[PDB]
Amino acid sequence: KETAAAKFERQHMDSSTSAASSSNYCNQMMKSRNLTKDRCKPVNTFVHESLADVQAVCSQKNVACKNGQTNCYQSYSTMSITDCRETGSSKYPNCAYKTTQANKHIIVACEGNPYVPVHFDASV
Repeated sequence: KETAAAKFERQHMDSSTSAASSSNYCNQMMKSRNLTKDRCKPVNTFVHESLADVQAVCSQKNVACKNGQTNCYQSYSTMSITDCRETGSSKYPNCAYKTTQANKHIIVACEGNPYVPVHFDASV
């Protein structure tokens, strides 16, 4: 089955664009990454950076995750991100999202050897 690291990449990485290019970014990406296939995922963030720059966060500033786990890390630098969250009209299978551009630090949980992101915790 898909590894947690691979699921993080599929759900949260978009190295192919530097920012969201239109209000339809989230609608299209949530669909394309299969985040709407079984239900409308309510919120999701995409990170417009290289994979290595995001994986490097696992050696940056340790901080406890929202859920209390101690394997979370905050990036030293801000990153280009897109916040996706459902619009009021979103209704499966016609999932619909508001796209919001931002430049924020990210917080990720890390596991494994290599020690890499497995969960996107927050933009801050």
